[PDB]
Amino acid sequence: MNTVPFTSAPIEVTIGIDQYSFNVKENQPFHGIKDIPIGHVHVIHFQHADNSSMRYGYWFDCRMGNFYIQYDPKDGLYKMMEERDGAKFENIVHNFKERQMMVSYPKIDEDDTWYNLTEFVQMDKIRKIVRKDENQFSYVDSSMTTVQENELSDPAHSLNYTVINFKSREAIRPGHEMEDFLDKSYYLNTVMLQGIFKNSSNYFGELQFAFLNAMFFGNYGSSLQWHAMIELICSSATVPKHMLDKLDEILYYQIKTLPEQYSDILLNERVWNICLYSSFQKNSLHNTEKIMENKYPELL
Amino acid sequence: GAMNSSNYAELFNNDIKLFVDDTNVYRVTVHKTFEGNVATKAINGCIFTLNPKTGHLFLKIIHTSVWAGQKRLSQLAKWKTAEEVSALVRSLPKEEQPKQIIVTRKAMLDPLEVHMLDFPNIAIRPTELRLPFSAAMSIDKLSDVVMKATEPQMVLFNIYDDWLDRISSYTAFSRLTLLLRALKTNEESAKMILLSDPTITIKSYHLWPSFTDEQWITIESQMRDLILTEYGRKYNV
Ligand SMILES: CONC(=O)COc1ccc(C)cc1OC
Ligand SMILES: CONC(=O)COc1ccc(C)cc1OC
Repeated sequence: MNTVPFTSAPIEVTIGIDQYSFNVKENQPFHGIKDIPIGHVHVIHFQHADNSSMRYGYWFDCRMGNFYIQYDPKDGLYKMMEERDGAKFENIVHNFKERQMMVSYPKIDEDDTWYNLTEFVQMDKIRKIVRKDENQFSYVDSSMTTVQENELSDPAHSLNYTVINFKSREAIRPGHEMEDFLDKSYYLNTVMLQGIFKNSSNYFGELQFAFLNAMFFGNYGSSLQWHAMIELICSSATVPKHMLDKLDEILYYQIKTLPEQYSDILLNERVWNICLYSSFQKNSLHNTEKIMENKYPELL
Repeated sequence: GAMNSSNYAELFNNDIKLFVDDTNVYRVTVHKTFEGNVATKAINGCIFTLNPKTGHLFLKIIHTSVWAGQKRLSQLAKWKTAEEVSALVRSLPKEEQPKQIIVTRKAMLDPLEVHMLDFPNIAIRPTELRLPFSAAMSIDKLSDVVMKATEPQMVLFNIYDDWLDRISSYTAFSRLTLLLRALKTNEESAKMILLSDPTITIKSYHLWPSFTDEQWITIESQMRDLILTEYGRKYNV
């Protein structure tokens, strides 16, 4: 188990850790989070009490270094930093633990939610989507735009997701216009899977990362990317059987996790109705269709 | 974006543009089979591609063999239309390629956009106008060339005959659409109007009779009366 200590909590803030949230009050004696499961990526994230504008946060993996949070009163935010002095860090953490100044990641032992939402997410891939190579952790926020959003503005602060555009020359072979636009298997299998992602695990990892950014930060470009990557699969007549089974599982846990109150803005009605009821794969997502129909029958 | 009554004069500016109408691309007769079921027999069709400024009509005849062994023909027809329009553009010298293509039905937008991805500066647009271009097969000489074709073929016409010698393209187009509207609403009456007077003939190199300005005014009035007439007969007014 690992720890993210906090120097202090000088401003009142909603703290998100993965799918969990809790409230810290202005100048409360809070010195961080402990018992963080080793083995997964994680995201710590914030929503200032006094300005719910700009949720922001950090993707990290505790195996990749010793990280802490420190409020920066000039920039006005909780910043992640790396402590390189290992013995300083262990000493700091041990004291905060002895004084019980840390809340504990309260993973239920029956609970595989976080694993199921991050199964294919790798820190190394996150770091290529979020370019800031002097840190081992990755900052994201509500307002960051995607490479594709900028084509349609600061390139350093962008989300470099893989560009998907069904009416592009990359997506459409000369001479197979109608075939490739109505059945996108070439684009999925040859262009994206074999060409860009190399395998379906990296593809699913981006899809999962896009949803999480979309739900945690209300990042609109992330929501577009998630829906695009779902639609590309559902609109392909030819998809490996194991990808469809995995995709059903991935979407099921994303919908299950999706808070009921957040669904009107995170769920695209056109894409879901198309995917579940009209597309080639309309019969191949049983778990996802069952949970969607029982939880969000309004959207359908 | 879309083309409507507000920006109607854009049709006649100096930016090259083409209307594409796909309504006569895929044509069928429906008949009973010996077993008492129903079946379709396709007949030849045409893409109707018109420069509204010049009157140049690029009539791409669609021979029934292009449907042989194909499924979902109504959807294929839209992709075949787009393919043929894209090939037409590619065949034209750069300075003759359109800057805009306006499709008369919205279902044509995605097929044509996809076929024209190589031409990102050609704007593909819908229109809110209800143009009567489906009536083009009521023009005898265009109907004759489609039905006689034994293979795919492109025929080039000027749908305004020599009108631009005497009127603007705005007026020529307004005449064309009023003629086609009438032919669409009551073909027999419209043809009767157009041919009643045997002293006015259609030149061999024309589609419409050789009316003087004054006779066109009469004709145009009689077509308006026909359209109004049929409107009454239809709605009981
Ligand atoms: C505002 O509460 N604190 C947040 O950061 C909430 O944002 C989330 C949205 C949805 C879920 C399931 C969890 C979340 O993170 C905890
Ligand atoms: C089940 O746990 N209850 C929750 O959902 C939210 O409570 C917390 C969750 C996670 C952490 C680190 C701290 C928490 O409160 C201090």
